Amino acid sequence: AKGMGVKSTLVSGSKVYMTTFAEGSDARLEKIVEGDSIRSVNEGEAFSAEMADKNAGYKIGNAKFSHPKGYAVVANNPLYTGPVQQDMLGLKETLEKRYFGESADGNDNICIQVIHNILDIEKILAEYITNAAYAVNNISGLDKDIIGFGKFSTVYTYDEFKDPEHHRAAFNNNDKLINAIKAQYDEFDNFLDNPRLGYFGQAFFSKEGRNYIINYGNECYDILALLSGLAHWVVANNEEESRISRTWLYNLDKNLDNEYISTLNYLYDRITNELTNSFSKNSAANVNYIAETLGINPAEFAEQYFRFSIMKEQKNLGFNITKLREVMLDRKDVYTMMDFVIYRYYIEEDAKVAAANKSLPDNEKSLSEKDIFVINLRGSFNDDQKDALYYDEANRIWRKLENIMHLPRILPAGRDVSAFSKLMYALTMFLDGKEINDLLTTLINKFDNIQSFLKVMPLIGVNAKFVEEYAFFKDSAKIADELRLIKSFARMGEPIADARRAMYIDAIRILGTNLSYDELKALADTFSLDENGNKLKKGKHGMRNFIINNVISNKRFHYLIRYGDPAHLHEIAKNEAVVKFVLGRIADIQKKKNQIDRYYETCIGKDKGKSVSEKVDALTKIITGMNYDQFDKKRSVIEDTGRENAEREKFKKIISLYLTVIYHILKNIVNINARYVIGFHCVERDAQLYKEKGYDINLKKLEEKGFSSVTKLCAGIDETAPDKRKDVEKEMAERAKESIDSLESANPKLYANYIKYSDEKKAEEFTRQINREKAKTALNAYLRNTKWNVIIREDLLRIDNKTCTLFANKAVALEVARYVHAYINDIAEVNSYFQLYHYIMQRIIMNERYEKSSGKVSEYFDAVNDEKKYNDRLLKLLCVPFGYCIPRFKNLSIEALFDRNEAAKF
RNA sequence: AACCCCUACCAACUGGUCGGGGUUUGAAACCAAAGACGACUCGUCCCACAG
Ligand SMILES: [Mg+2]
Repeated sequence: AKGMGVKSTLVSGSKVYMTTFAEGSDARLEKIVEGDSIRSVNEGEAFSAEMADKNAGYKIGNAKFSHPKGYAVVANNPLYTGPVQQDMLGLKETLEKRYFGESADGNDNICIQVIHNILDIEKILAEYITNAAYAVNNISGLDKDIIGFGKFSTVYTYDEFKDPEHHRAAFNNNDKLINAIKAQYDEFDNFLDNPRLGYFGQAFFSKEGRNYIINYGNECYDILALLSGLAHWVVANNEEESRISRTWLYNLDKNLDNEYISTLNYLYDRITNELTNSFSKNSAANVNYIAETLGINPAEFAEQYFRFSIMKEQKNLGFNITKLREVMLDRKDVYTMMDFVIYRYYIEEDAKVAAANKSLPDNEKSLSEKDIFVINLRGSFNDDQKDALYYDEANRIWRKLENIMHLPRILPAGRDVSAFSKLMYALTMFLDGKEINDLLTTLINKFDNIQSFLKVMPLIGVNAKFVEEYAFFKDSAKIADELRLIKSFARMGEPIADARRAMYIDAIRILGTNLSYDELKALADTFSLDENGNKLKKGKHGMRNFIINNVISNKRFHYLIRYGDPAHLHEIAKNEAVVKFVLGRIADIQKKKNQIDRYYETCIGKDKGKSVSEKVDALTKIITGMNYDQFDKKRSVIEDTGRENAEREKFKKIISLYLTVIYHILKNIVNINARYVIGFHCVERDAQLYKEKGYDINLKKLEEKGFSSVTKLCAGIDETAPDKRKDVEKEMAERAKESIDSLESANPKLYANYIKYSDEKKAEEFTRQINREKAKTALNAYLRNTKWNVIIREDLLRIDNKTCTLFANKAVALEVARYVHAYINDIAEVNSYFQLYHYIMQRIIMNERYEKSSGKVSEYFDAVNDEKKYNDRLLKLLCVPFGYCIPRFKNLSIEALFDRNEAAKF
């Protein structure tokens, strides 16, 4: 009933406190239910709350914009089942004891929602931190993992790390530890001398004058130690605590050092000073037109900037926030001016008719017309009609008629910004634009939900408070505001302008080349050195500028270089099967000139009559035939007076399409691998939770025994022992006989007709009763269902713990994204990125565990070898560690339920 | 869309039917914010320019 305005809570003490739409400085608690009560805390009759059917439902109704639109009746009642609504994992008590400690004696269900939001934060952070760690390990080029567990962390400063001999007291006088620190310092010294640091120029380089100069080693060591500490914190589930605890990200203010704090403050101050200089200088690009279109004085309309474009916030006299705005779909009609003029229209209803004159009467304006439009748009029922409200709103804002043609310190410094937000910004310094947007949006939404729940808790009678270890979440509103601010400018410049010979060789490699390394070095030197060894004069750098503007300065190429190898990606792009699938997938978006037609016109020519399939085939032929020798022989493209301009633009478009295809492939692979990364993170988290719960599970041997330990624990009684098999069978047979004898007391009395005792429904239901008795011993609401319990017990008897451990270890290291180049050309047919990723993973596991495996797993390996496609049974056997959660097990093992965006195809 | 919980009718109940609910299940409640998703034209990669 979200469309009618129902965001009600369920359990709070012994009453049902039905909440409503928050974030409006009003309507925090609408209805309160105790027994058969219908009393309302607030006034106004937002929605009806009469008890439907008087047994297990509350009939909700509304007056306008929230009609059921047909035969429908809304009903819900939490207290009908008796006790509080237990979580399906059966760990809400442990979660409340961990995060809240002495909660409201378990008689609440908003604390568990806050804890689930925290867990979602942890999942998304672990995913993106693993991605950033893999990117740093790939760009570093070293075989040794410099970010994973075992390397340096935020415990030692740069002075102690550089000179471990004079700081022997800090390392507990351990000679092995001192030797390890010396080895790590040697690796760090080799890391600074790596010319590939320009890829992470936002974190390891500083902009000053005209070139980029590497900052001091202090900041670089601080950033690397912060990344390593994040990597240690996201893996703090197998080990309880050795040096970095689980609350490290929350106690950073007490765990980090002044050096790391100063590094984060320096980064934040640098980016904020750049933003301030930009807002002071480049304002004339828009204020010159705004002064004529909805503008009186240059100091008046400029106040909206630095808060609208650089902050994406409102912070007006009302209570609406970034999540309570209207996208407006760019008015569905240049773009920069029209977006600001329309934003300036409905913003006056929050300052001109605000509480300065509206607080005296009930409402001066039409009850906050912005919030009223939000409520009218809140009718999520039949969302295919929400776009009609934008059309009606566009016909209402026509009174503007202004779209004819179309200084002080605003942002905080590094001191009044949380270390959490500064570390999130430093982490986004290692991610792409899409990844940054997704991560920051998820974090903003989760923190906003957390702060809303924390504001609702005291009014519904919940006095739960966070422990000292998790008291960081008390500032969730400030955290969300800082994250919104950071997201507003976290995508301003990925690469640097100081590209080197290494980057030139990488650009030549990704464009296709078979020359030796010495020949590549010579060709890269020819970009800046003449035929006599001197640097080229000004104006003779045409080829180098072209390569820069086409390859190195491309965000897609940056994403490709962070997660992949240029030669490997070039070998990937030579396969016509996958390229035709990617190009064919772009042609399917035309249902929403065409993109394929534009690509064919800009890359191949203005030929007509060619069908879509022929255009895709031609684009595949010109993309698979990509080679740098095409641009080398035509190096005369440096002339840009107008003759070779057509060929230059054609080459630009071809390179753009090539990089776009490879970027799509790699991004899909990474997004699919991140799902199983999050899955194994959840497996480890729930393992630790069930260990803290009081059950029998070995967190030390969950690696050797396979990650299916949680699945075996939640399945119930373990029957994986030959001596215990007969005992368990006899006990379950006795239980089934007792249940059959005791069933004859109710509507299942009809069992007296389905009995023949030879092989009929009698013995059939006897076996099914044995199965459900085995199922009732489960420890969670998922595996308590007899169907899923039987499926899990069948999957457990044929499990391969070594194969599961290998799959878990390879899912975190992105070995699929590493070895895709070696197994992409061994596929019979590519149907989707899901099947591609899983075939590559199974091929890697086979290459590692073919001669060592046996039993049914060898049959699945042989089937994969013969059929040249992924095996669904082998996949669902690898998802057994996910067996404790049935939705996750079904989403990560079934292709039709994996992707939510591709659900329309299935 | 998978899963879970519901009043009415059947149904070992590991089946279903009209409908509702789930931020307390899965990337995963409303509005927004991302993503699938590549573009179009006007402050982001236009070269009047930049090693
Ligand atoms: Mg959730």
